Formats: sequence, C-alpha cells, structure tokens
Amino acid sequence: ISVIRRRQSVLNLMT
Amino acid sequence: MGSMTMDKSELVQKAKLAEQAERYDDMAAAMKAVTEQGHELSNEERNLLSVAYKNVVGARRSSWRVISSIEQKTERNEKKQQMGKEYREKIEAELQDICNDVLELLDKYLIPNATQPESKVFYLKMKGDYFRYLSEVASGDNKQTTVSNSQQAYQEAFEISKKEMQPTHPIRLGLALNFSVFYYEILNSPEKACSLAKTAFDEAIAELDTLNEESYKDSTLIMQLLRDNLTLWTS
Amino acid sequence: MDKSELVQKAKLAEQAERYDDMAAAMKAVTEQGHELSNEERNLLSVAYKNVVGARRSSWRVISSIEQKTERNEKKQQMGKEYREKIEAELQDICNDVLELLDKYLIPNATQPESKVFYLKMKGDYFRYLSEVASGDNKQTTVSNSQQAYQEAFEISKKEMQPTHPIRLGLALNFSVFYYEILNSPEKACSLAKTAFDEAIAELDTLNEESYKDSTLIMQLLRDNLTLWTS
Repeated sequence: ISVIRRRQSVLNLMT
Repeated sequence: MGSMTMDKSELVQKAKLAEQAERYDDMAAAMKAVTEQGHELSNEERNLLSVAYKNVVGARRSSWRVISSIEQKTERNEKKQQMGKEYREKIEAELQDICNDVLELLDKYLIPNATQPESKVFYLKMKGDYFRYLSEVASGDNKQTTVSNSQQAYQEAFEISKKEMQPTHPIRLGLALNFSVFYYEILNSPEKACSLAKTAFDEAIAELDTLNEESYKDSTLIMQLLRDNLTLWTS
Repeated sequence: MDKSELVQKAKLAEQAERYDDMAAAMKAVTEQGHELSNEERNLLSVAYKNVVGARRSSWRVISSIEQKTERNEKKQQMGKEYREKIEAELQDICNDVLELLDKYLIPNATQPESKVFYLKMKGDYFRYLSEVASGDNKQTTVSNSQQAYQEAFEISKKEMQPTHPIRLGLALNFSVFYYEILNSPEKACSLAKTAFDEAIAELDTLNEESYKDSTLIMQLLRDNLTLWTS
C-alpha cells in the first residue's frame, strides 16, 4: 500500500 | 548444515518452501541434491525438479530474448553495443550452465534409473527440451551439435511413446507439442512441424471417447495447445 | 566501466527484469561520488525497490507458512531457519542502501526536492528493516525510520507544493509507517487525509493533464483512507 501470441510449449505435471 | 547431510524428505520439504517463496534457484538446488542421491524420483519429486528448472532456465531465456530484441534496435554506439553484447553473453553463459546441469542430471541419474516407459519418455523429452534451449542461443558448429542432440532425444522419446502410450496420453501429446516447436523454430521446417502437430492432434481427437472425465481434462488441456500452435503457424 | 556504460547496463538489466544486476550497476554509479541525475536517481530507486521487494515477498510467504504450521515441528523449524536466511539477505540489502544514502546521496543533495527524496528513501529502508526486526534492533530501526520521515516531511512542507509527487509519495509512505509499524491508524488517517485535501485544493486551480503522477498517488492515498476507515 506504499508508493509504486507466442507459440506454446508444455511441461507435464502429473499427480 | 548442508545438502550432503540432509535426507531426501528434508530436501523435498525445502524445495516446497522455496517454491512457495518463489526462490526457484533454491528450489532447483534442493531437487538437484535429491536427484544426486541416486534413487528414482517419485512423481511429486519429478514435478518439483522440473518446475524448479523450468523457472530457473525460463528467467534466463526470457531475459535473453529481451536483450536480443534491444540489440536489433540499438543505435550504432560502440560503448552501448559492447555493453549489450557482453550482457547478452553473460545471460548466455548462465543459460548454458543451467542447461548443462540439467543434462548432466538426465544422463547420470534420471534416464538410467527410469524403470517405466512413461518415465523414459518424460526424461528424453526433457533432454530434448534442454538441448533445444541451448540451441536457441547457440551459434556455428556448436549450434549444429545442440540441435542434433535435441532432435535425437526427442526422436528417441517419440519412438517409445508411439509403442508404449496411447495417443491421448498427456506426455505423448506434450512430446509432440514440443518436438513440433523444435521443427518449426529450431530446424525452420514449418511443414514438418505442422504435420507432426496435426497428426498428434487428429489421432488424439479420434480417441477422446475412451476417456473418463479426469483423463479427458488432462488430454484436452494439451490438445488445445496443439490447436493454438497450428492456428498461429497457418494463419 | 564508466558511468555511461553502467547506466546503460542498468537500463538493460531493468528491461530484462534482472534487478540484482540493475542494483549492482546503480550502486557502482553512486559510489563514483557525483550527484545523481533524476534519471539515475530513479534507476537506483527502482532497482533496490525490486531487489528488496522480492525478499520482502518471500519473507511474508515463509513467515506465513511458518506461523500456520501446526503439528509438524520439523517443517516449523525449517521455516524458521529459511526465514532467518531471507532476513539476513534483506538486512544486507537495506544496509547497502542506507550506506549509499549516508555516504553519497544525502550529503550531496542541495535542493529541497533531492533532500526529501533521499530522506524518504532512508525512512523507507529503515521501515523495511523494522518489518522483520525484534527487540532493541526494532526500537532503533523504528526510531530511525520516523526521524528520517519527519525530517523529510518538514522540508517538503516548507519548500514543495502540495501537488508535488515527491511530497505526496512521502505522505503516503509516512502514513503507511504510522499504520503498519506504529499501529497508529488515527495518525495514519490524518496524515493521508491532510495530504490528499491539500493536493486537491491546489489541483482544482490547475489543469490536471500535467499532474498525472500526482493524481495516481492521490488515488493511492484515498484508497488507503477508505480501507483504514471502513
């Protein structure tokens, strides 16, 4: 609160 | 203390904290130590390792593209052009250190300890990915070598996946996606890239009926990326 | 590297989101001893804001996880030790900035505007130390933060217009200091409300098109005031 399309590749995340 | 006096479960807990804190260098160092203990990684550990290095290398790839784009539009000033060129080379040196570490892990631990075909395909795809990242910045004959090594790893993965996995399997689909990017962007072979991606998409579309709700979500997630790439490359 | 090469490196590092590189370059510029231009001053401020900001964010996350960890003493203790590592990095960053301020920036600042800018910065970085400090260290950092902010506040009141973005930014951060460090919502609200009202009374006499930086900060003041009152 103080003062201040591209081609796709994928990584598989199973579970 | 140190990673050489920690057991696996402690290093995994450290990786998970580092992930939440967005300290991806720390997260990669912890999972590298886990991998170097020599035991086959669980799915959770493989996810932690891959996410860590994706973010570590990803920050450098992104910086490299930014710096390279600035170099194209930089006024012809000797001091400025030397600064940008040495700065791009600094980033290139880090990217090559990161990729060589991952490729060393793959050849020394991950690929040789893989006991199931799904694991082999995953790590061979990873090998293909990280040689592709080297190829993105490589030049001359070294580029010939990293490109050839990327292609060979992807191809070995591709052959196993066609024999041991259904066309809807997310890793087979993700392998096709990234191998297609490799043909399009690295080999500048857009027809091969489009035909590889379209074949993977079509053959998976043909078998969605075989999937339950959970598998259907997993598969269509990556089929949409294949469609997005086809749309981008053919429009 | 001469100053021109270092400033160019800082701009490249900013574009590449490599803020530790950016801060190293602007630190080297500052240690050359000359008075910073407005451009170099903003590069230094942006760089360290992002460097310390990444550690503040990590600290808040690890603190949260540590505090909410029940029925797991090993994760709890690892969270404590990780937090302490992040705290040590945060203290090193703040120490570097404060050293630059005391050695180079504040002594070379002759104009009221520069004095206020750098005194505000000194208040900010002592405030960041206070976010993680405890005990006697905490008393020292909170008092030094307050001292710097109050010194900047009195200069900006005498020498700068109420619509000046540096004066408005000091009021914003000083009110945050009152709210979050001193747990004084009433002081924080009075500070933010007075700075807003004085800015609005002057802005009404002017064309706001040239004061976009002021109105942005004024909106932040109003946003804090509405949240803090509620």
